[PDB]
Amino acid sequence: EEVVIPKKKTWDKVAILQALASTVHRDSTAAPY
Amino acid sequence: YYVDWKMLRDVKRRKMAYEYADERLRINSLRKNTILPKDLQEVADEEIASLPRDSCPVRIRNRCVMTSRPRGVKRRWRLSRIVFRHLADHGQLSGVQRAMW
Amino acid sequence: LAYQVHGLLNTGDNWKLIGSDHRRNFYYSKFFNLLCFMEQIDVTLKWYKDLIPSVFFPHSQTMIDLLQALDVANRLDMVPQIWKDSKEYGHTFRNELKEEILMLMARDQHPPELQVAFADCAADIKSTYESQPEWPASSLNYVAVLFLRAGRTQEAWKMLGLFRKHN
Amino acid sequence: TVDFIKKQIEEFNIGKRHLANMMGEDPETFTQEDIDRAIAYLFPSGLFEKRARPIMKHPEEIFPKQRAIQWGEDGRPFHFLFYTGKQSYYSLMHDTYGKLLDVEKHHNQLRAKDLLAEKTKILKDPIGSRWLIKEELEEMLVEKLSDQDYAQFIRLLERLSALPCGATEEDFVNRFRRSIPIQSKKQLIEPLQYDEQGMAFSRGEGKRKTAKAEVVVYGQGSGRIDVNGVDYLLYFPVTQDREQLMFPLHFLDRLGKHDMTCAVSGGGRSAQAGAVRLAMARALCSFVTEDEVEWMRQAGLLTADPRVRERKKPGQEGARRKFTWKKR
Amino acid sequence: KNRAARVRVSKGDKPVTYEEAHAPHYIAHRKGWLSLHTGNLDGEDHAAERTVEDVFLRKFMLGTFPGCLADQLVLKRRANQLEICALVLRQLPPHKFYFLVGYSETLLSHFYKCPVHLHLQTVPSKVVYKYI
Amino acid sequence: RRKALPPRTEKMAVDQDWPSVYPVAAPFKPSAVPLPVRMGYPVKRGVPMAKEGNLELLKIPNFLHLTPVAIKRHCEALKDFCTEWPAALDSDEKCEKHFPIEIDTADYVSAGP
Amino acid sequence: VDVPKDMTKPEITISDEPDTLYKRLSVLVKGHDKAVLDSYEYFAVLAAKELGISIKVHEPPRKIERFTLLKSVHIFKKHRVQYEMRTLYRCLELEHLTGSTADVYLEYIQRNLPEGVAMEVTKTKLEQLPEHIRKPIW
Ligand SMILES: [Mg+2]
Ligand SMILES: [Mg+2]
Ligand SMILES: [Mg+2]
Repeated sequence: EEVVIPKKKTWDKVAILQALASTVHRDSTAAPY
Repeated sequence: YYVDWKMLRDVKRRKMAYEYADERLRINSLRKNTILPKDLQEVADEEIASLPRDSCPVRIRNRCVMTSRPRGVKRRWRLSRIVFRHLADHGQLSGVQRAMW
Repeated sequence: LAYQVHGLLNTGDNWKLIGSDHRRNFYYSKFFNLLCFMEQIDVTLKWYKDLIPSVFFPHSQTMIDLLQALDVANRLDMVPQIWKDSKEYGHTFRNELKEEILMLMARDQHPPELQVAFADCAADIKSTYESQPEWPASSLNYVAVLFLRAGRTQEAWKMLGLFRKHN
Repeated sequence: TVDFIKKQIEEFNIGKRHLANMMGEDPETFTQEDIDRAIAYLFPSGLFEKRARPIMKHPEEIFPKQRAIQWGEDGRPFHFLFYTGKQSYYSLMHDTYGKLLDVEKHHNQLRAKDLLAEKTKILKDPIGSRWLIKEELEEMLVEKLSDQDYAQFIRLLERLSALPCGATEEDFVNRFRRSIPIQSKKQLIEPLQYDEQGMAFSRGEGKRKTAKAEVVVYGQGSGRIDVNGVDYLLYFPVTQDREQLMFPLHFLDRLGKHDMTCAVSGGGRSAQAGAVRLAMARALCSFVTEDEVEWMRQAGLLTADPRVRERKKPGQEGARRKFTWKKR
Repeated sequence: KNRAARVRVSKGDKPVTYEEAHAPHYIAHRKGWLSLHTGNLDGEDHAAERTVEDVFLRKFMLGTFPGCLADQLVLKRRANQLEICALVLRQLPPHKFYFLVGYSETLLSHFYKCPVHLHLQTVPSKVVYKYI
Repeated sequence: RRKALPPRTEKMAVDQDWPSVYPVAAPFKPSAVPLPVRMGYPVKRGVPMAKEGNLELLKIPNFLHLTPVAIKRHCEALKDFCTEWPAALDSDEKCEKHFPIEIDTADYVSAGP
Repeated sequence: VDVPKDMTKPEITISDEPDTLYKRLSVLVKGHDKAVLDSYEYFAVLAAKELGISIKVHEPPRKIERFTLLKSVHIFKKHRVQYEMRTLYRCLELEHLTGSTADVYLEYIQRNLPEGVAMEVTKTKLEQLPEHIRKPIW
């Protein structure tokens, strides 16, 4: 009864990369990538 | 071009020995066993000695990959000591350095 | 409604929403055309450094707009900067929009602090067209007047001298 | 090269602002220490030479001191000693000799007035005072020097300080004073420890020759020693090794008064005997007086034994022993 | 004398890079490695492959960018992708530079079956550490 | 025709957020980095070499994309994917009383094709 | 000034399944130079403190492999060159983790692994008991 388990979050392959790409906006002084 | 004719002959040896590996393994299973009768292992002996001479692994030579040198080879880089030292002394081998202690 | 169109672009995918580079520079030409005259200098000078060098580079249309934006709000501080950028991006357009660039130097009144800016900006200009470039008398009105508010006669003399040597 | 330094300081301040920004710190409270941590994190160069590692520092520390312009725009040198080719050093000597002449004059006037009012300040020895090295003097004058130059100067300072000392003269020769740092070889006594209602137990750790020894001694017990859970007579069958364990106790006459437990690993039997000897000696320093600690140090009980196996070398046999050398 | 990877002292006019100014006993002390990969670490495999790759890369890059190559190549290998970092003299118009950037990246991506990154740092003339 | 453009460090704002400039793992271009940094062994009179044209700074793995501000932001964007750990399991005793079995599994990462 | 509006679109689903528990997770980074493993340990510890993963870090003893080659092309056997390979270790020991947190942290960390370092992950995962063993007897 004291035993508690959460569930698993299944995300797409590229998901974490896109979640990191969110914290970076576009650079002003930079030329095109 | 493989740097030498010797290197060529060894490439052919590694191809042939890769091809007949299964045959040799299966026959030498019979040959290396005490359990089977001798009458079987004699015929199996003629069978494995029938196989092309250049397919057996003891005729393969580890040679320097770049320079073809038949000995003085460091197995991990597959390199002659000379070529190895050349590369290492220019800083081109990561983590390799002169030893002071 | 342009703030609104820009809020629309940036939303779903900003990159997938414009097909070609020509039709891309149309966007910023017209958009910054609006931004320059319709907004306070605080906004224009701000969006300037973000859009111009980074994304897509100034045409003649976005070149004239800065010129007319600094004449109305009376900004004599940002002339050397915009000139130095327009030199980088705008080499071919130079001869035609130059006459427009320099005309904003007459409209002002020039304190003792701004002398050296005029001196440099005009000297690089005229040292560029005397080493090659039909050169307007307006530019001499400017070097001579700006050098009168500077207190420098000797160079304005050699410049009037260099125009009367231009036949 | 002045415009260079001005520029380098500008870009150092700007860059320090930038670094303060990316590292997420207050640009005002940023120190050289923090700069060092910052670049150590951003550009992590493992290299054994520390001068070959990435550095952002104030341009004055990075760049060497420059000799200033020696003349005006008319060509006339500023200093009158210029043509000597050493102006700084010979200026120094000129003023030192000027002050020695001053001391002689003043002190002679005080000889005629029946007054010796001065004292000898020449002994600073308890402060650990020494002269500058030649390097320090060389750095102070921003000029290269010679051994005979430095020796000349120092000798003249000895001439100055051997006379009656004025105030300005004392302050003068004290630029050229340095103080040698703390000299005491006195050990650091392990604070005695009281554990679980048990009283007076001390710890020590010896290391000798691949062998490590951890020794806990109780002053409340009778004489016995337990090494790795067994009796010392069992663990060290050789008499020599038991004598080695006996050395410090017999030295302090504590032979029956203490009860010890030890953990010793690696090396051979004698290496272990030695490691335990050292550990035991360092453990008995909490129970004894501050004088007998010096006595144990002077008997060589408290020093680790640096003597260690040398590496074999290629082309030789034994790291010393060489292959047989043929003449012909 | 030790001749290994040494630039001998000339009459004193000879321009020398920081790289060439340091003999083999100075690797890991002053100068670092021109290649970075896992294969030479204690428990790791396929050092041989990474080595042959390395060699071919140096030879290839030297032949593909004739005369404009300033210093020896820097090869960084991270999680199946190799970033080639190069110091390059300004010789060719940026047109040719980009042409060869793309051509090379593609060609070696298809040759070695992994993503290939190419980073060009342009320098006016060979950076001089010593003599000269 | 020879073209020399002044570096990014000129147009760089003092307070400009750093992780915007170095989002990903980068070679360290000296033009794009504002901080003067001198690495390399010095010469007897001279200093360590400048950051421009320096090959030794190119050899160095740079943590510039990982600057602590960027880690704060990244990890605050990753707070969404992580699921919580059950309370009562906090001690190993209850771990054993509930789950008796441990399965050890090794995963290796090495650079190469 | 110019701010892209509505820039975020994360995709996460919740399956009904009982996500795998990890009693302990050991991450062993092997490297050549020390400083890189230091800045990487700092980065990893910070990234673990931001996700509240509660980790310890220790340093496993370094391994130096030495070997000897001939200095000369042809013949002097009295003369040799000795070469080193130094492998240094960092061990990041994380405790009481779930499966999702494990995959996020390991993804983030593995993306940012420096070129010259390698990494070994030992996960000890918790399973209650198998079905056929629970309390049947044959
Ligand atoms: Mg041949
Ligand atoms: Mg053989
Ligand atoms: Mg011997």
